[PDB]
Amino acid sequence: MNQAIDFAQASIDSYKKHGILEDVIHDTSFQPSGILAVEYSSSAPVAMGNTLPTEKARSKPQFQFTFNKQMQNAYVPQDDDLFTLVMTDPDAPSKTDHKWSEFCHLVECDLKLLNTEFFASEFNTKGSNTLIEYMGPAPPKGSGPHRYVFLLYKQPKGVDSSKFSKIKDRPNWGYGTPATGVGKWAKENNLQLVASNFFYAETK
Amino acid sequence: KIKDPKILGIDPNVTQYTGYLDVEDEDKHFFFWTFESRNDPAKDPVILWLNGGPGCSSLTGLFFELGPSSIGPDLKPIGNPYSWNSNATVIFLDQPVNVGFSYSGSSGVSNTVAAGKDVYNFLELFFDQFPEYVNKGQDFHIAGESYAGHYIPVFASEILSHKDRNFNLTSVLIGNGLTDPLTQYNYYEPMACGEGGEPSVLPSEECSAMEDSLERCLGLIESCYDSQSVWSCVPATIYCNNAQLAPYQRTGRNVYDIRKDCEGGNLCYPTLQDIDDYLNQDYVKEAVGAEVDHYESCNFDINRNFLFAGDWMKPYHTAVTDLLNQDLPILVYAGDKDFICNWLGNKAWTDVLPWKYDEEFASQKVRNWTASITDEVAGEVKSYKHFTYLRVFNGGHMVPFDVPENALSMVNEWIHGGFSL
Ligand SMILES: *[C@@H]1O[C@H](CO)[C@@H](O)[C@H](O)[C@H]1NC(C)=O
Ligand SMILES: *[C@H]1O[C@H](CO)[C@@H](O)[C@H](O)[C@H]1NC(C)=O
Ligand SMILES: *[C@H]1O[C@H](CO)[C@@H](O)[C@H](O)[C@H]1NC(C)=O
Repeated sequence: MNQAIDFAQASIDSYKKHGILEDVIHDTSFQPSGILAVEYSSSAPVAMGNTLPTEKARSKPQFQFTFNKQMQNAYVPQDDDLFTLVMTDPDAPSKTDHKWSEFCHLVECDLKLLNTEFFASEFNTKGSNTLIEYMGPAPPKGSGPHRYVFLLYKQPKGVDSSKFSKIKDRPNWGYGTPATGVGKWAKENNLQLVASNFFYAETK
Repeated sequence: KIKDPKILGIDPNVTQYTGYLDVEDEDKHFFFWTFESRNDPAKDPVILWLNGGPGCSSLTGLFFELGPSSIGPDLKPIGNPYSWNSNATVIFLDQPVNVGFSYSGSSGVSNTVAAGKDVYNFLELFFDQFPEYVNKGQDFHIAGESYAGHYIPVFASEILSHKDRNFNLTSVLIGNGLTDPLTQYNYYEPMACGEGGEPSVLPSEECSAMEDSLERCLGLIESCYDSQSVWSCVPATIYCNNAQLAPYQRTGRNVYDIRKDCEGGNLCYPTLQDIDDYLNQDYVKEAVGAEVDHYESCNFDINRNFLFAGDWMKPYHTAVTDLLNQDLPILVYAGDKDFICNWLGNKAWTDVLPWKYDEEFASQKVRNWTASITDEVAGEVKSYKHFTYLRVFNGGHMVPFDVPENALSMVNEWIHGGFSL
C-alpha cells in the first residue's frame, strides 16, 4: 500500500520495468503530467501492464485524462489545446523480430477535452480527425506477448493534423527501417508527450 | 505437484505441504504452504492467511508475522513459539496468480471480484486434495490484513453463494484493513495530527491543507461508490491518495508504524529482505517445489493493475452487511500505531455499518480486553452478537510482528472462544 501513494512514480516504475521508456518513448527522463485511463469494457480495462484477451480489444476503447498539477517542458492545460491519441506495438511481429517493429494501430488527432489544479475529463470526439483508423491486437500465434502502448500528445498551438507528416502504412509506421514509430513521427511533428498506458495481449 | 518441505527448518515435527494446485483449464498455478496444528490437527480449526498489497506474498505473514519460524540475518530459521499454528492448522496462499511463487502464463486478475473467483476454485481443489482438514468437522476461517480488507468480504461472499461447495466458512478476521474508503479516508488527518493516541507528526499548515481537500476527496469516493466505474474510481484514488496520504509520506515517516521512520526497501522494514534472500536460495526453492525462477515479497505490476483498474475505492464494505446479516462472525482488529489503515478509520466504518444489529452494536460500550496468554490489558473491545471490533495497543500495521503474544491470544480466544472477545 506504500506504493499506491504517488501515481507519478508508480507510472515511471512501470514504464522502466517494461522498457516503454527506451523501446517506445526514447526518453528516460519523461515525466507524466497526468494519467491516461483506457478501457474497452467494464471487464477490459487497460491497467498499466495487465493482460487482455485479444477478442476484448476488438473495437476502439474509451479514454479519460486526469490532470494533476503536482505530478510535475511542463504541460499547463489550456482551452486551445488539441491532442493526439496514438496506439502502437513495438513488438511486431515479436519482442525479438522487429522486421515490422512499431505497428501503427491507431492515430486520432485534433481532440479536445470536454473538461492545486486537478481534473478528470474525457475527450470530445466530434471535430477530431483519424489519420489511422483503429485496429485491435492481432499478434502472430506463438510470437509471444506484445506490448500495446497508448500515448497522449499535446499538439503545438494552432496547428491541426493536416500538417503532420504522412503515415505511409502500419508496419514501421511506413518508415521502412526497423524499430521506428511514434518516437520518430512525434518528434518531426513537434508533439509533446503528456501521458501513457499499456497492456499485453498474446495469441497461443 | 506437492512436496514435503520438512527438511527446511520452519517447523520440525509438524507435517506440512508446499506445492501447486492447478486450474490448468485457465493456466493458473497457486502456490501454498500448509502447517498443521501443533496440538490436534483433527480437532483444531483450519485458517487461511492472506496478505494484502495488493500483490504481496502471504509468505510474508509466515516468516515475518505469525508463522512457525522467522528468518535470521544468517538465513537460518528461528522457531516462533507464538505461531498461529499453535492451535490451528494454517494455510498460507500466494494470491492472485503471479504473486510470490504463484504464477500464470496467460491470464491475470485486475480486481478483487475476479481474485475471489480464483480463490474459491483453489479452496475447492484444496479440500479435495486434503479431505482430512474438513472430514473431522473442523471449523474453517479466512484471515488477512491490510488490502485483504477488500479481499475477505468479497471472498467470503463468493464462497457462500455456492451451494455445492465442499467446505464451510466459520468466520473471517481482518486486521488493519481498508474496507470502507468513504468512511476511513476521514481519519487520516486526525491520526497524523495528534488525535489518534500519538503526538502530531505533521506541521499545522499541512493538517489544515488536508482538511480543505477532504470534501473534494470524499465526493469523488462517493461518485465511485455510485457508478463503480474506472472513469470515477481511478481519479478518486489519485486525488485522495495525494491529498490525504502524500503529506504524511513526504515526512519520511513509516506508513505502517507512526512511531518509526520508513527505512529500507519499498516496505520500510529492512528485515523483509532477509526472507526474500532465504526464499531465493537454490536448496529452498527446490525443497519447496517452486516453479518460478525469482521470488519477490510483492509484485508491483499487479499492484498497479488493481490501482489503474479502480479497485482501491470500490464499496466492498457492503458485502460485510450481507455477511453479518447471515450471521457470519466477523472480527475487525487494528493496531493503534498503524497509519495507512489506522484504528480510528477502522472503528468508524465499524460503528456506522448498517446491518440488522447496527443499533445494539453502536450502543455497546467499549471495554478493556485482557489477553489470555499475557494477562495484560492489551486493547479495547466492542462487540455485540457476532460482530467484534478490537483496538490492539502498541501494534502497527502488522500486529503479530509488534505484539506476538497478545496477537496469539486474540486469534485463539476467537477461534477457540466462541467468536467473542
Ligand atoms: C493450545 O494447544 C496447546 C498444546 O500444547 C495446549 O496446551 C493449549 O491448552 C491449547 N489451547 C487452546 C485449545 O486454545
Ligand atoms: C458444511 O460442512 C460439510 C462440508 O464438507 C457439509 O456436509 C455440511 O452440510 C455443511 N454444513 C452444514 C452441516 O450445513
Ligand atoms: C479498563 O478497565 C476499566 C474499565 O474497563 C478501567 O479501570 C479503565 O477504563 C481501564 N483500565 C486501565 C488500563 O486503566
